[PDB]
Amino acid sequence: NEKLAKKKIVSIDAGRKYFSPEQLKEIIDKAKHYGYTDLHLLVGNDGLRFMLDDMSITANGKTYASDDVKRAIEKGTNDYYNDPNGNHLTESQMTDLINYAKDKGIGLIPTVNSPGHMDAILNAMKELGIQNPNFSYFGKKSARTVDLDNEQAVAFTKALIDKYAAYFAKKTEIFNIGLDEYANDATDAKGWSVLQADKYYPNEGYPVKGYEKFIAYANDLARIVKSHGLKPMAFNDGIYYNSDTSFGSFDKDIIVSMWTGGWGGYDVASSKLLAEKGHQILNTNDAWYYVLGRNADGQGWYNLDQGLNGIKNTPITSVPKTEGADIPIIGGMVAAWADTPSARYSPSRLFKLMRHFANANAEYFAADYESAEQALNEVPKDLNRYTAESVTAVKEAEKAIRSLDSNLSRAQQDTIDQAIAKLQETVNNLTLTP
Amino acid sequence: NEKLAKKKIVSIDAGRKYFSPEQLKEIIDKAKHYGYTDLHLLVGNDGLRFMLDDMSITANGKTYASDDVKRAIEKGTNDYYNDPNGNHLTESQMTDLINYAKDKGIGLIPTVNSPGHMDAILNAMKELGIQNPNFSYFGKKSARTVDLDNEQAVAFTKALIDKYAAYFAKKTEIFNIGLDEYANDATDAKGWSVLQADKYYPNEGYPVKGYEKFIAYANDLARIVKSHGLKPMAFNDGIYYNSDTSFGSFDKDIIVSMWTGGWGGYDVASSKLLAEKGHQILNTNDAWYYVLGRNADGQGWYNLDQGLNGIKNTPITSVPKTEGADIPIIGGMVAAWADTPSARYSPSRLFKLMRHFANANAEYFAADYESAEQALNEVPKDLNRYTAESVTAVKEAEKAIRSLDSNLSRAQQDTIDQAIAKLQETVNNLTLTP
Ligand SMILES: C[C@H]1N[C@@H]2[C@@H](O)[C@H](O)[C@@H](CO)O[C@@H]2S1
Ligand SMILES: C[C@H]1N[C@@H]2[C@@H](O)[C@H](O)[C@@H](CO)O[C@@H]2S1
Ligand SMILES: [Mg+2]
Ligand SMILES: [Mg+2]
Ligand SMILES: [Mg+2]
Ligand SMILES: [Mg+2]
Ligand SMILES: [Mg+2]
Ligand SMILES: [Mg+2]
Repeated sequence: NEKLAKKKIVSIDAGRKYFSPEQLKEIIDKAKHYGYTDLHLLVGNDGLRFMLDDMSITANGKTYASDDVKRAIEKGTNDYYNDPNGNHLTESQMTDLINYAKDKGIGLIPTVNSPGHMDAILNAMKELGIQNPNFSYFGKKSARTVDLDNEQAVAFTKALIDKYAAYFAKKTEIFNIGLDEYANDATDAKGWSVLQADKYYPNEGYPVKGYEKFIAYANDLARIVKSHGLKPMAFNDGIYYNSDTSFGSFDKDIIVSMWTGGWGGYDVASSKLLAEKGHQILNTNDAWYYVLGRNADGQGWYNLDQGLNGIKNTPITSVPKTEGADIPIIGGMVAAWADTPSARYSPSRLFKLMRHFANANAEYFAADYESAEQALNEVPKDLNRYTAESVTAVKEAEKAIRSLDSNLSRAQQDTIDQAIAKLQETVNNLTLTP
Repeated sequence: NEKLAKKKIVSIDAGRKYFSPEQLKEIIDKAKHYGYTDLHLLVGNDGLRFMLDDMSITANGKTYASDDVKRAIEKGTNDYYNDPNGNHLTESQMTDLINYAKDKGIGLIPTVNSPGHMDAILNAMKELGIQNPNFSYFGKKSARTVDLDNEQAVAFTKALIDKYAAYFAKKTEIFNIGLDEYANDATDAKGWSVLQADKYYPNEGYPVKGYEKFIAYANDLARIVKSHGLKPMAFNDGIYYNSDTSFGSFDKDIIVSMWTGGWGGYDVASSKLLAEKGHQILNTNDAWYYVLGRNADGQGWYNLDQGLNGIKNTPITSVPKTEGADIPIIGGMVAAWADTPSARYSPSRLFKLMRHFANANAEYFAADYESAEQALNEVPKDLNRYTAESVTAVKEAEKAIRSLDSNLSRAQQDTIDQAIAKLQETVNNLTLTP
């Protein structure tokens, strides 16, 4: 019961790269087939590729008109990557997609990323006429990150998240506000250290109250998300960066998507510390990542062979940076990313990744009852014309399928498959009365 | 088309007095029958008689626990009026009620009143330990009205409205924040004048920035309601009281429920001014009111005979205080109130009020197709055994009912009724083949 109760999630970066409703439905179908519970769909992640019917934003003592906001966002996304396959999902398409998934027992968790990975929102704010929304670091301007000192940019971003959270309310359960990799371009992947620096190295030009403002921003977004009955989620790397609790406290209702244990000079809080601070954790281990188009060994970081190795060697229970502690999880999430969004999306490769993750952690993933359900639909309804002996065999075989535990794991698939094979054999053995 | 497109609403004061799900369903059934579009259900109006499953409130740097909030509210409501029939509707009952109404094409519009008519919320705040939440006027303490200078009381109230608005989001369209009759007890029905007084009569002890704070409070509640995709509505009397626009501006997205033209020394803005300021208006004329238990002439203000006279003499298009202007309306609302909540609720009297309002404005109210639908269900399906002539008559008569305009008004009911009578006659005249 405890293993199957976990969430098993596939993540798709539909922020950087367009995915059609048709493609996303296929992913949902495989998710259901392999025993997953949720699709985690990034729609704001560098690009912004989801448009509400009403995009009007009220911030800064005014309202930015819906059609201007839409034009600004479409243009801003194209400035990031003008995808020949499409620009954005519409509200009708998203509503239908979420419905389609819900009918299959699959949840959807959106991401609209900020204050990093928000290239298109920054572009859009500039198109609307908001001044200098981007963060800069000693004359290097970030293309991806808002400046938390810019009240008008921050107000516009919060109102945009409020608008999206209102749409997702009641049809979803978790909203991922992101928070990963602050100003990774402008600071050469040292953004958290930069935000914390002035406290410890004053009078050197580091951003004043940088990290303090970041905590308040994270907490303000968590408040917005909670106000719509949704659980806020965020990536781990900026949450108590350098294990430093002295700047303030993150909202404990933020679920942590634990994706990285950090690296040389990128010293993240342990999952131990985060659990201790009262955060639930979704294991989003980068061991399992696939960046689209990096399709074999040698083709770069998070190539498909690397991801498949990570899946084979790092079980769903193995969370980044535990400090040897036993870290409880709400589930595991395998992620496909579109860092090079002009890469060809290969459904077979994504499905291979998804299948391997399910197979490697088979006790966690739901079994497939689809074919048992269909076999039951295909049984002849009326058996009177057949011999009593042969009829009994079919009725007992149907009864046996219907009696199967409805909570079997993928590890126990053969129990279901044997029961189907038995029914089919009895049906084949029906003998007409002489 | 324009008349039938209007909202036709019955209002029920289930704040002061308990109404069961069963009773409210009967009211919905009559509403549908008479051609109404909506039930306007006050649930916070002196008493507070609707409890969410999670009532935890975060305000004032803390959280008031759900069970403590529930206990505080139940007790606070009982302190206002301990109704032997019941205390509150639960979340499950409300969800079911709204569903029941939606299946009948009837919307539900809740009211949770503040900053007046909030006796039970004030009591509840005191039970939780919030200090001095009530407004006072020269040593007379209001039992019904929060003090807008009390930041902790105001913060708790706003968070309570946010919690209710979140529940009603997506299953309703309008949320009535009330705003009527500020401190009517403590000021002898002069509360708006008291809030405005200090601006014009300084150094006399009147509440400093009273009305300015009221505008900001109204606007803050409207912002909260809009954030959940709902349209905020409020009663007219405190909106530009004394036609004074100099204190600030009310949110134009507040629909005005225009209920009173005012009276001696109670000088409200005209509906002309409110329409000019950009507010849509729901005609809630007090001409049509019935206070439960005031059942005949001589039994007090808003007695049933008075209400029935008001219905006969004041059409749905006649809005209070027009200044002779032509005032557009979104619809009309007939209201039953429970000022003396120990009064016996008489469904027949409420239905008489509802019926008279529909009959007096018959071109506005939808016709009843229920009996036509049932007559069609009762037609014999198989007619082969009957003579060709008699069969043709039935088929033509069925076709005629099915061809009726689906947007007839109550004024045109006889067209539907004649078509039913014709079908029934043809069915009676079916003649078996010899
Ligand atoms: C939390 C996420 N942040 C980064 C994401 O933007 C990249 O696409 C991914 C693959 O390069 O790596 C990390 S995971
Ligand atoms: C807006 C509403 N405020 C008052 C309401 O509290 C009373 O029950 C009703 C009947 O006495 O009269 C007015 S209507
Ligand atoms: Mg809309
Ligand atoms: Mg650019
Ligand atoms: Mg909401
Ligand atoms: Mg709940
Ligand atoms: Mg009392
Ligand atoms: Mg809000």
